[PDB]
Amino acid sequence: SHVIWDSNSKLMDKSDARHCTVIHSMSQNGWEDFAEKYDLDADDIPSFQNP
Amino acid sequence: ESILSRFDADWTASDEARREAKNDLFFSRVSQWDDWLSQYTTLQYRGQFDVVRPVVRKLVSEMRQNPIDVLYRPKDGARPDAADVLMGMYRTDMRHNTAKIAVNIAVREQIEAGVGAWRLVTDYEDQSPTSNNQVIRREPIHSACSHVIWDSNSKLMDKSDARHCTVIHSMSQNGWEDFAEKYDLDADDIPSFQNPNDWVFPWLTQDTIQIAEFYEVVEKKETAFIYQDPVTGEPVSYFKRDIKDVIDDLADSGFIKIAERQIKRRRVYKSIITCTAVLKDKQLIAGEHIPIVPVFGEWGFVEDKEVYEGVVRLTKDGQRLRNMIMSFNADIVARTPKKKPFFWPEQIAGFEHMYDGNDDYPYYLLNRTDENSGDLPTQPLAYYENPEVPQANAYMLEAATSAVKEVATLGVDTEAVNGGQVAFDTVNQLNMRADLETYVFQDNLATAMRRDGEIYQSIVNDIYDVPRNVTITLEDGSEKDVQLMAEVVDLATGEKQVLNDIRGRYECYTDVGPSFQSMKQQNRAEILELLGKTPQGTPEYQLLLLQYFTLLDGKGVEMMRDYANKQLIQMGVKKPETPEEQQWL
Amino acid sequence: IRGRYECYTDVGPSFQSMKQQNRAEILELLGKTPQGTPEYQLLLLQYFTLL
Amino acid sequence: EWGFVEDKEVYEGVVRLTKDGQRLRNMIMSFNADIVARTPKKKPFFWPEQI
Repeated sequence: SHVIWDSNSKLMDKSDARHCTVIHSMSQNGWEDFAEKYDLDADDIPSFQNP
Repeated sequence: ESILSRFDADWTASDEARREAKNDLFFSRVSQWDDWLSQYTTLQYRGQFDVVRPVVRKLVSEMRQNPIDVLYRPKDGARPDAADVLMGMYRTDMRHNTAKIAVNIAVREQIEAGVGAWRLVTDYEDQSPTSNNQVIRREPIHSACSHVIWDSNSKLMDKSDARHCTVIHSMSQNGWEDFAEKYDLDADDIPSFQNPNDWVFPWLTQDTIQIAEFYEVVEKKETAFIYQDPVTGEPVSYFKRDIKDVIDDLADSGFIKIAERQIKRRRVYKSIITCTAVLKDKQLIAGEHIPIVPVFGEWGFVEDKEVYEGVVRLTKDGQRLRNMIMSFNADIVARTPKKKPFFWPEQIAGFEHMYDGNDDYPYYLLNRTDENSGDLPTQPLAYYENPEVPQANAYMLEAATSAVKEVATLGVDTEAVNGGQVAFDTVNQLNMRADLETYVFQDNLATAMRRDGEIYQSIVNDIYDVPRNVTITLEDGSEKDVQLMAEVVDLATGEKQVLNDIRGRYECYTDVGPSFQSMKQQNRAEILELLGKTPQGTPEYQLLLLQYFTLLDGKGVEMMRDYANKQLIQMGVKKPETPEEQQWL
Repeated sequence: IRGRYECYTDVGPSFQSMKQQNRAEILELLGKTPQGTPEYQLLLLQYFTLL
Repeated sequence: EWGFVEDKEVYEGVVRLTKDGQRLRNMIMSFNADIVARTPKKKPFFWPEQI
């Protein structure tokens, strides 16, 4: 929906930047095993492109 | 207020109360009986209509087309012949099948209402623990209809994470029986929740029967074990990532540990999840692995809304409107005083003798004179009402028939090739892959091929450990070679309950191909249609002998297993998985 | 001792295990057993239906 | 594998013909459903002198 990325898109090998556009979104139940990454302040008070 | 976390995830499931509960409200109403409840000035006779269900029940015949009768994906040098009870899960035969026939009604809740789940006799079954070879098949979950559906993930399941967070089963005053196989405590809390309603509530349900049990929440079994920190071993570390590389070399010859994995774990526990109620006590379920039966349906979503809208998306206004036309035809006879043309009946109301419907020749008196008028006809022939605009409606019906028919179109096929395989029947094999995992996931006690003398397993071998002269069967006689004559007959190394990654067992799982796949069966089914794809010639006289049997074990076929080809063996035979017979050799 | 008995539901196709199923498919005629000399083994014996 | 115009672009669907492709079928819906409420009582009337 909110992710539109213009970079390369052609060669399946991608000799280009070698990084897909990385965007991850879920609901507040994402505690899960996700506490196995980051979890210091656990909220950076960000927001991303919500229309 | 983080002392309760998952509870406001119940109140995150409050997002489906004011939005998606209307959705499943209609999902029950649009596909079953009435639809639109506004209720303003409604017509008299109603309530036998339906004309909803049939369209799906024919299509779901396709659902019935995928038995496939799977076997174990045969191996190369592994011949589990006498390995017997292990992989004989599919020899469960007629042993117990039971509830399977309910899966037909399990085709209804995937469209109509929120999809349910499947019950299991709780873990280890207490009905006749006679040796091994004990199981039962495919028991469903009650209800899961109008009350609550998941907020968890709703993607697809890899999930070494926490999975299948809830079990809630009963509705009745009689509902006390389900948990009776546990300590069955009597009448404590009885909370008030789960209140679907339009807030008018003309009827009465104060009924509840809601229980919430989940045994170990966020049990967080992981590895997360580090040591050998550089200086003094600062506490409160909790190394956060599973990947290990850069630490491959640090201290050169510095130190050694010499200890196995012995895990002493403090447990942080918050609550057994519910607001005011804590009941479940003293017993917890299962273990590392996840036998859990319940499976998934097929629904899409992006934002909070999650809908797979049914096959009933179509007929709507081609139904109610034909119910409304009873106002434009049947209701005029109620509006009109039933067709009373009267031109100069000077006697006003109908008299008893003249009109009962009786047959009267004269119908005597008519006198055409009146007050001062003038002489010219005044004609009633202006007809009052006539039917108006029948044609439009008449054709409206055909147009509606086309519109409602249109959604029947998927993969239209008569016969032969170019079949109709589409999502639904392919994606519920991911629901039916759960079968064989629910069975063969792990077996701790009896995997034993030969009786091992469990955990005492040395058995008889010790004779070959003696220094002095050692022998073997000698001097022939009546007793020469009998099965299980002493050689070793024992297993070295280690076989223990839940050995996990060590191979030899876990290799047996599902196939999921087209209708008939290969035990040997692929080759004979590629004949496709007609006939004549089978090679010919003289050699298949002598090569056609054995392997063309699809009977396997019949009734009287066991006669021919030992004898087989015999007399002139110098051509060679298969000598199949049992080469039991060597004597004069 | 629930569950150990010799007779329970066989539910499946209507074919009968006594010299039918191989030939009991109606619209599929023949051809699944081609020609052979040693098939005497199956020819000279197993074709006898005595019930 | 699709066509292109400039930069990266608005997505061409097969639904671009289906937007108004339904067209005016809906106009036969205009004469029936709720608009009898707009019509005040088709009046069968003549010689009603009841004052």
